Amino acid sequence: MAAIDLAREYISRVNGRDGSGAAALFAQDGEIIAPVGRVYRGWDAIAAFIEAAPPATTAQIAERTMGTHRVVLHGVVQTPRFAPAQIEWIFDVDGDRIRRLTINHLR
Amino acid sequence: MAAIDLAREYISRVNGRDGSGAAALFAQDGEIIAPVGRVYRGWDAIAAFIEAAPPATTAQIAERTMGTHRVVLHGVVQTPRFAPAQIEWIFDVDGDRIRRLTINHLRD
Amino acid sequence: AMAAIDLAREYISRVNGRDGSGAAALFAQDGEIIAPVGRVYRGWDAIAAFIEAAPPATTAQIAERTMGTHRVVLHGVVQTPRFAPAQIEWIFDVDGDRIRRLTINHLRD
Amino acid sequence: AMAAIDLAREYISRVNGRDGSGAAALFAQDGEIIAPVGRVYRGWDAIAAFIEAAPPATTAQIAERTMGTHRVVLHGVVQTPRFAPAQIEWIFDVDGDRIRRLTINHLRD
Ligand SMILES: [Cl-]
Ligand SMILES: [Cl-]
Ligand SMILES: [Cl-]
Ligand SMILES: [Cl-]
Repeated sequence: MAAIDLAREYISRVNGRDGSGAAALFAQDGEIIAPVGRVYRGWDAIAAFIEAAPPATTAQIAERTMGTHRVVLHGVVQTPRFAPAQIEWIFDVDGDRIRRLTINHLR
Repeated sequence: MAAIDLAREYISRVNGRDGSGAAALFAQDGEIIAPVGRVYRGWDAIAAFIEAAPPATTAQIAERTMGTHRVVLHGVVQTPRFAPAQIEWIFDVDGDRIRRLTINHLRD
Repeated sequence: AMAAIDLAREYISRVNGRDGSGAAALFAQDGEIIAPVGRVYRGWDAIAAFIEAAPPATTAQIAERTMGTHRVVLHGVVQTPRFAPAQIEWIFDVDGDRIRRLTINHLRD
Repeated sequence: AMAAIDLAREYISRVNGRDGSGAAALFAQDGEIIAPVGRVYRGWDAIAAFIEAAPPATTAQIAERTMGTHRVVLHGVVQTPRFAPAQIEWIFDVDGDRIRRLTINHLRD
């Protein structure tokens, strides 16, 4: 699974509200930064983030950066409480797993 | 405006993404202390801190302490994508204005 | 015309000098700092305010982890008069000889 | 048996003595040090870790600004090798003969 394939499968997992399935894409010492300043390190914390964050339905996913080791996706997240939000997912990949995902809310 | 009213109006104005209006609740040398050890002193600096916030709603407010000069609110900040955050706002109030607001993130 | 590594090193030098304006001048007009917790300071005045809000601190033991034409990662130690040393990562995205975005991640102690 | 002001004075004395275990033993088991705001040391192990990692720098002219049965505010000047003298504020929340929370603020000129 290439970096772009991991990024796409992560988005698929989150759309299914499948925290454990998303966590299995990360290295054991992988982490989600969401947002900057709030870090979820390791499989348990990553699955807990997905489970605690609102139920996500993504749309209009665009691949902004794509390489063997880094992928940037931009997309729109629809949620029960807010206007559609432009979200940026920055994936750092090594060894066929995600080492770090940083999630920015674009203004 | 009593301290509890200033605290409630601050939450209302941040929910409106109104940096200028939130800042006018503070004394001219009032300050916000926020992560990590950042001190925003004065109306311009407080408005900048407020305007840097993610789009969010701040609700489920519990009034933990209330007095003439100190108010503590607990609440939940929700955002489109991130997990709900438990927040504590500690308002030090003197003479109809906020002198210091300390913002503590609480355990999830 | 400063290269990305030059902008990154100068940013650190300006922050050690408490110099919010000089640090802001390293950014594009619509450049930004993303800092805890999800705070985005966009534009020169906001960046200046963020920098001025820092406590007296010195930023040293810089290791240049990544350097290229358009992206720089620095790791460093921030020391203060009373608080514990903090391990910090600065990620600079650079375009057209200015910083488009600086992301500031706290690392494990 | 120790009053709130006694807890605060003993905390400063144990930190000045570089005794992180002894300072932690003044706190509730789920007590915390916030130092600075946004950086939280929860529980005795983390509190000992803060004390051991923070500068040994010493509080000299400690002033007792606020005291009561459940809250104490101390102000003092800490002098460190590489900074100007720094005005520091220690805010102790006390319940049941133990420190529930200590917040450490670096006061700005
Ligand atoms: Cl996500
Ligand atoms: Cl706020
Ligand atoms: Cl910085
Ligand atoms: Cl201390």
